[PDB]
Amino acid sequence: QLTEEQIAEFKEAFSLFDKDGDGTITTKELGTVMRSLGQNPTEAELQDMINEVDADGNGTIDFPEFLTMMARKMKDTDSEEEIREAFRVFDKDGNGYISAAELRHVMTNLGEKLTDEEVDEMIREADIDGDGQVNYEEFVQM
Amino acid sequence: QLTEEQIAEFKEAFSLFDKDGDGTITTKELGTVMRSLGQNPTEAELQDMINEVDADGNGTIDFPEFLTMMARKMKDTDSEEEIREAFRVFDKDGNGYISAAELRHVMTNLGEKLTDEEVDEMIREADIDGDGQVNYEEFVQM
Amino acid sequence: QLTEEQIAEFKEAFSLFDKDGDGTITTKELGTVMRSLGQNPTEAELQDMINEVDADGNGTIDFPEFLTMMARKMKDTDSEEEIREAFRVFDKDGNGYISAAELRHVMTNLGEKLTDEEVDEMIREADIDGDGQVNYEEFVQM
Amino acid sequence: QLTEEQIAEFKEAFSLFDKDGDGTITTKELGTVMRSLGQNPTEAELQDMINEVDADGNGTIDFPEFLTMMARKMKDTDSEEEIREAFRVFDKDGNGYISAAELRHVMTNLGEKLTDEEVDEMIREADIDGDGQVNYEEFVQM
Amino acid sequence: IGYKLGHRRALFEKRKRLSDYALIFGMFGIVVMVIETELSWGAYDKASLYSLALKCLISLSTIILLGLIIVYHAREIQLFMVDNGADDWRIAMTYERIFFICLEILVCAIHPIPDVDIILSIPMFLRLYLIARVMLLHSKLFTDASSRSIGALNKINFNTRFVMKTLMTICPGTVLLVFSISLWIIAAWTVRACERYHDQQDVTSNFLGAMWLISITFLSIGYGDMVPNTYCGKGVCLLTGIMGAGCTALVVAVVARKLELTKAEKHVHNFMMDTQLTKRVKNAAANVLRETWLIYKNTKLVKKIDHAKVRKHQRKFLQAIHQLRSVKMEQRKLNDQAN
Amino acid sequence: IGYKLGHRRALFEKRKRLSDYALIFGMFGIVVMVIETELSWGAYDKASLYSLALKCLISLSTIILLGLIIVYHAREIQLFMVDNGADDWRIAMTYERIFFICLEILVCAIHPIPDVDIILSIPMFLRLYLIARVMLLHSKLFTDASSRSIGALNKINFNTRFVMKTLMTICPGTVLLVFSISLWIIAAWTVRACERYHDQQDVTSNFLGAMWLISITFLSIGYGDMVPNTYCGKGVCLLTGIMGAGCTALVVAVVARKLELTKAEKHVHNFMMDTQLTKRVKNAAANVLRETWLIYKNTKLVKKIDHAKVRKHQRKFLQAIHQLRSVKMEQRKLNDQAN
Amino acid sequence: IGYKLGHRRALFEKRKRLSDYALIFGMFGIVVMVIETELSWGAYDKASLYSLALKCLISLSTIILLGLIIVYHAREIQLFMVDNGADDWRIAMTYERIFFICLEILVCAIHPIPDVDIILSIPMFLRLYLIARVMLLHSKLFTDASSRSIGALNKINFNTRFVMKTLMTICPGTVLLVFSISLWIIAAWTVRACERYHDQQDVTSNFLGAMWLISITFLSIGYGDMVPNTYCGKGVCLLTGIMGAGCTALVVAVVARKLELTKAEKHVHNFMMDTQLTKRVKNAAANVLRETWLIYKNTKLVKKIDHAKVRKHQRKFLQAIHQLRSVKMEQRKLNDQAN
Amino acid sequence: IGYKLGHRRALFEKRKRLSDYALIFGMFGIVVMVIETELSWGAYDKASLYSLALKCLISLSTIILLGLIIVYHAREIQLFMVDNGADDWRIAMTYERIFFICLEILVCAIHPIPDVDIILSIPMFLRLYLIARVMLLHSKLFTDASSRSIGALNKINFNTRFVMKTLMTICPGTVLLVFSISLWIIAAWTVRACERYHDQQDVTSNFLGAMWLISITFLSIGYGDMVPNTYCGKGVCLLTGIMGAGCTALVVAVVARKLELTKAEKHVHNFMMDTQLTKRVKNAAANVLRETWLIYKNTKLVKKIDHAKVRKHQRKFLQAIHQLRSVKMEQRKLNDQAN
Ligand SMILES: [Ca+2]
Ligand SMILES: [Ca+2]
Ligand SMILES: [Ca+2]
Ligand SMILES: [Ca+2]
Ligand SMILES: [Ca+2]
Ligand SMILES: [Ca+2]
Ligand SMILES: [Ca+2]
Ligand SMILES: [Ca+2]
Ligand SMILES: [K+]
Ligand SMILES: [K+]
Ligand SMILES: [K+]
Ligand SMILES: [K+]
Repeated sequence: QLTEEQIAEFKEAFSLFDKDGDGTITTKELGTVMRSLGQNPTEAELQDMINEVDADGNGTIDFPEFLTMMARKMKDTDSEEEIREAFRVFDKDGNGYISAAELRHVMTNLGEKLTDEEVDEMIREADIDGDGQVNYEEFVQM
Repeated sequence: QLTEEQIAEFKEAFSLFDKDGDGTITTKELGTVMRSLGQNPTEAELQDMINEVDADGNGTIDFPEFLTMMARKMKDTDSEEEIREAFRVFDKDGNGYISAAELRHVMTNLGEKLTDEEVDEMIREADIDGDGQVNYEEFVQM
Repeated sequence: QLTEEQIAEFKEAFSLFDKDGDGTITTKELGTVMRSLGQNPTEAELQDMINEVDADGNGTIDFPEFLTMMARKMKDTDSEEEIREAFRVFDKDGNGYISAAELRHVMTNLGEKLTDEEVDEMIREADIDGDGQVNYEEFVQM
Repeated sequence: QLTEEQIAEFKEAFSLFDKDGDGTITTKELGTVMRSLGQNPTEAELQDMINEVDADGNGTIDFPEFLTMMARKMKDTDSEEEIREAFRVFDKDGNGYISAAELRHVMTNLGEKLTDEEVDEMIREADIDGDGQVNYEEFVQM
Repeated sequence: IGYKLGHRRALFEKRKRLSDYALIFGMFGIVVMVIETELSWGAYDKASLYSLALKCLISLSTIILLGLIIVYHAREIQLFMVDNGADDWRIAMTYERIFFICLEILVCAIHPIPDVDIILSIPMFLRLYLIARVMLLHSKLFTDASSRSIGALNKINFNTRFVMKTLMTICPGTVLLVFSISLWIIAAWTVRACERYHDQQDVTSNFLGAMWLISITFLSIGYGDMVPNTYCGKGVCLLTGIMGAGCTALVVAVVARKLELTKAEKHVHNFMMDTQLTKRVKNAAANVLRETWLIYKNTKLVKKIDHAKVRKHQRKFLQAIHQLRSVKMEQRKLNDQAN
Repeated sequence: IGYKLGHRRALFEKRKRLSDYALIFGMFGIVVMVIETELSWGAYDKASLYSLALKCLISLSTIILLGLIIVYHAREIQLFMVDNGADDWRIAMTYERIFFICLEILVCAIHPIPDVDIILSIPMFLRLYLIARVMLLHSKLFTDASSRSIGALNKINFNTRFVMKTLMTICPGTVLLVFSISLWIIAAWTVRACERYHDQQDVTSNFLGAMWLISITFLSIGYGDMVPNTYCGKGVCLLTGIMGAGCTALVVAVVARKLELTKAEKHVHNFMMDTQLTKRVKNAAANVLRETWLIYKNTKLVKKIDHAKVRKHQRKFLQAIHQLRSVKMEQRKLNDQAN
Repeated sequence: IGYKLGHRRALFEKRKRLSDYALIFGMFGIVVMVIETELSWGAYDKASLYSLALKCLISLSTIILLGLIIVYHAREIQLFMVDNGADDWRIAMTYERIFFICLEILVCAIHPIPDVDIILSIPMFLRLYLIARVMLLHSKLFTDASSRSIGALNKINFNTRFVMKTLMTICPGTVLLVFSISLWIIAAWTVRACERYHDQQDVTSNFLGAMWLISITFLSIGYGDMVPNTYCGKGVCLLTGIMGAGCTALVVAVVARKLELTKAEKHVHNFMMDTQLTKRVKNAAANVLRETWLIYKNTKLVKKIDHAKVRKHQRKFLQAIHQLRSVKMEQRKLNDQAN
Repeated sequence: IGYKLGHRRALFEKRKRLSDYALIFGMFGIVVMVIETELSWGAYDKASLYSLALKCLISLSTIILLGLIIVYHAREIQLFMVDNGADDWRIAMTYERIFFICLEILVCAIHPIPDVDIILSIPMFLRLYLIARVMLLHSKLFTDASSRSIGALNKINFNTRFVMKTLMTICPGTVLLVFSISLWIIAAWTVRACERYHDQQDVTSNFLGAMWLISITFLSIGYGDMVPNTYCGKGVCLLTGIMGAGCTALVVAVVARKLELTKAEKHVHNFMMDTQLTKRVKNAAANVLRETWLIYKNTKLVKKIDHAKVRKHQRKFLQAIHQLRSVKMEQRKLNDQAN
């Protein structure tokens, strides 16, 4: 259980993300925090990055909601980064219900290939989204 | 005081700020000088700096009005502008209200360790006005 | 003579020029390709460079049409387009149809120098049909 | 004078900023040749520089006028342009009407500051332009 | 939260002290070896009890260190299992990892066994890599929360090299002075320890006489009065001459950049140079004007004018003309430093 | 079309393979000479059949090399015909080409004939230019079709120097650590091959005694204990100083070029420093305020005015005044690094 | 007000001359020691009255210096009291100040007492810090009003290092030449003062034979002959190698940077090169056109043309083509870079 | 007009030939002095008529040089009177001018009068300043008419500094290679001439024995086998060390700038590196997807699955995870370096 001699660090870390006295994390505050480290993202990208922590949909992040993202501390292993970046590379911008017909082409032409009948089992494993229309879902395997 | 052999230096120093013939210095001269140096200050900052020195409010500073500023020589260890500068860090929304909660927090949470009474007596005393909303005038006892 | 074990570099080069597969290699793709490397040209120059090879006149260069341009392989020291560059250097206004301007002086006073009476023999071919100057045409002998 | 073997140099020097060879130089060509070197003076400054080259006032300069301007041709560092350059430091707002007090102040306060017989002697030999104004014309005696 | 974070920080903290308890018990061995060798070089022989006790204290402090290393590696594997979802200790064993572990044990297992007592003692100056493991753990950049909060946006890596680069950048000069004055007393004991178990006497077998050769070899001078004879000195001279032919340029660059220039205070100096003699062209202008008036005054008046009074003023008039151009050159050149 | 490209590719492949087959039969001729010389230097004499057999293998294997060079040049002329479109082999022979061909044959025709056996042996370290021809044909930059259409809009020439100045940029450091250690065993065999035909002993007649002189001459130290005597050593010690007084100034530049330390992490470091002790202005202000209040509370609100209890606080106030300015100076100075 | 500023200026002026009267009576004590030592080194002995007189003048003139130092410090304290509102000779004595005041008297109190007469005489080359105190007082930057009304808008402090780093900038080269040629006759008298009390001869007891060692050690050459054999030379050589292995990397930068050119005087050169052979492409174009016409005129027009008159033109038509591209490459380079 | 310019050009042309006729009759003296000294050293003595003839040809040919210098100065004065309106030979003789004229005559009027013959001979290597006067007259920049029109709007002065600073820039490297190899045979004859006049027979009495010392002193190596003994070699070694400890740092910059490329050439390389292996993100993604599908297909299906076939694929999955991040780091770094 966390104690009071190791919670001020997290409190001040949260304070860096909220200059004013409100307890709500705003997209404007993230915009101000960014654009000073070097990179300037689109406000749509800000919404995309900010809705990945929000749970109640209010558009603001509380300290308990921010702590579950602070939990993944500095080790840079596994996590939900690669499992989404691989899909983003494979898919297109806003692909959503991708055709997935070229899945065999992507698996064979690029990188090591599997058996011709092996990809049929992988294709048949996407029955969650009806028939076809492969999305970021069905990734509950990992 | 100093004879005419030590007044030409001050005369040319004064003429440095005032290019034109008239012995009146205004916002334009300070703006030109400070922009030539390199910094880019707000016009309101220039108005505040001008209002700091003038004693009649005419908006122009004369040579007798400038001798009191020129009296501030190099004198590295000085105790005139530092007391004024060590107030913006505790400015209360520009007005400089300096509320009791803000003052107590500033005196206790950060700085030098002291007892609760030894850190709250000044706030309890309030020897500036006594009505509340302490302005910048509390430094009169100096 | 070509074989499938070696026809992949041309295909990947074509994919490099044409991002998406739709059969169009028009100004849109070449503009981005050139601007990626710098040296931003005028769109009129893009049209001039894109009509340098064409058979149907549609403004689209197909893979068979692109292969005759890819045939200009290494050992760049050749006799192709150097004549075009020389004519562009020695071009006047928009067509250079003037009566030789100072061609006699150029032939008899530049480099190794030529004969004074040889200018008439050189201009004897002319435009053949009497249409000003060669205009980069009538260069079958050249 | 110099034979034709020493006139092609001057001809090509004239053609350097003549370009089209229309026989007349315009402020457009002067701007084209001047902005290339880096300096960007006002077109009014171009008119001022082009005024003191011709006597007809046609606004264009022929070859003889350019030749008599170039007659300096190095090692001509004398009272030709310095005598005029050492006049803007005491120019009466570009009007050529310097007051006697201003002239006396410039002679006495700044410079050698000669004796009274040589400083107050500005009234001597000041009978040139006895109307009251002192323009650039009195340098004819020099 | 409970088994999330919390326990993780606790395991990290209990791992941290294992790399710190292996520094005392690693430097104690080196200290005892140095003391024992320096005492035995000209004193009690092997039969004395000192050569039996001080040569077993090292053999014990070299067993405790390799006892601690295994536990530290076990804690690292436990952190790997906690951080990355797994429940087997065989998953996290790659060829590289096991090779590095065996190499570490081999390097830390060298110690004289209670002649060859110098051969097995020279390579004990290899436990000096533990300072890196101590330093990468005793740093707030790698041990904080605000650091990771503001550094996760840019996916940088906090290796054992990023900390070193930051320490070089923010505190230069001193990190080179310590490195260049803590290497003399490591590479100058080695030369005498190598030449004393061999052809003796000379002058390299005397401390403060072997700090002269290393100081004139580190520095690229060389004299030739003292040259090593055995292969140990002949091999360490060009290893102290390589690290020192590219370490005397970094410090020179730092000296050149340190307090020999500034950025925001040069504007004041430029303004001062502008208001100085570069704006005293009025002097030359007045000189020219008064000279050209006086020439006319004394050539067209005063009855008959002597040639000397005219030619003196005319010569000084030609003197006072190029001075104006010379000052105007600097006046125009000063504007090139304001870009 | 297809034929006009496939035929050219086939000719290119043949040219490449002939160029590659001349490296084995050129580097086999520099091994047998070394083995034969360093064997005969104190072993089986000329009467032994070895001194004839091994000296005949080199003179035999030097025939295949200059038989291959002519055919490779013939393939080059054929490719010139194909690319340009001429029907005469007399046309494509400029003075420069015919001079270079005979120069190449002369350089590659030097070999000992089955004393002068060192004079005709030292210049055989000249067939090392064939590495350039081998390397410029195995590079995908010069051998591809993707990097020939987009690489032609800039009319860049892919000669034998562009590849070298690209392999000096994308893989630096290693191209110097190979060049600095493949030249020692070329310029240290030469010294002992030159100082044995005329002189003898002189310390520098052993390989490990001649890799010391070159190492302290390459490095700009110089000692003076061993210096060459013949002109061969006295010239190679200078050709190893010229190449090496400007090669140690490149590796230092390369190793210091890592002072850039990226640009996406210096922003994070600057943010860390901004949130660090450069935000103790609050602490300094609190100190100033409390030390101002205490003086009044101690002198006016006390029955007895104690000098020792007021001057202490006042001098500490003077101490606290300048800390605020000293920290605001760094606060202002940190901003220009963000410009 | 007027009285305050005038009194402050008067106090400053009467404080200025104390550090100037402490320079004459400090540099007079370094001349008499040199004269007395280099006279007694082979002349009138201790029994002579000279060794009692000239050794007493120094011990007398060392009283005035430490008498003036106290008064100068008292003037500084008076200025501090006038500046900061306080009426007490105490308070202003901070812990650092009371130590820096005593260190100066300790350093300036060293003098031979009327062998150890060299031990107590070598460290008298420490009163050379007074030059800095004089120079920071005889600078118009620190003593004016324009560069205090306009120099305070950037909050810059005119300490004793800003003046030095400004003199190094506005007058470089000379500040290094004076420093590097006024140190030889300070570090070459020390060597012969150290090597005569213990050793003798060795051509290191002659001044012109000791300005050779420092010159070939400062430059980092070293020869091997004439090397010091005592602990004083063996240390001063190192202290003149360190200061000199990083002082020859600054003057080289200055000589390479000494105003090669600027934009104003390079735009003209760029225009010159643009109008020069970078614009003779007309020559190559005319060559190509004349050649391609002559080919036809000599092939078709001739009733029976020969090969020697048709390929002679072609083999230089191939020469006249790549020249155009070779000049256009330079044209593109000039038009792209060095604008 | 035409006359006012044609006459000036006529005087310029008839003046430029005097500084050219003063070069042959200046270098002929040096050649004859060298030949006469080298002949007299060990051959026909003073009694031979050669020592009276060749020592008189120099004394005769030194008359024409100082006769031509006066006429050249007269032409300069005539030009200075033509261009500026004045008619007097007394005006324009400033203090500097007459001093420079007498200094020139003094320097150019030293020759061995027909021992002291080596004292009065080594300062004859001072007529080498005439090369500058010839070069500033045979330059198109200072003599053409295309300049002075584009070169006058920038007020640039065409003195003897601008030509040198342009020749150092447009043709670097060669201006140092013809300066560092034309100084050896000037500074190595001087040492020989200085040490053959002191009855010395050291090793450095042969030319090839004195081109070794200068080559290992110019180069900052030093051995100590041969060191000069007189006060001439001691000092010319110093003046060849000073000029040469700051001349080897100027050619390294040039070679480093030549071992690089331009932006229009690096754009293609950046594009190639972008399209190269840094596009294996697709490969890594396919590898990760294949591995994560095999894990499920192997552990859930096929009756009962052994642990080995699961842990192998999971370990390879952990291997494949971090390659994607490692290549994304290079992607970001390349994007940052692209601008
Ligand atoms: Ca908020
Ligand atoms: Ca929420
Ligand atoms: Ca005004
Ligand atoms: Ca006022
Ligand atoms: Ca397309
Ligand atoms: Ca088409
Ligand atoms: Ca025109
Ligand atoms: Ca006109
Ligand atoms: K060196
Ligand atoms: K050296
Ligand atoms: K040496
Ligand atoms: K040596």
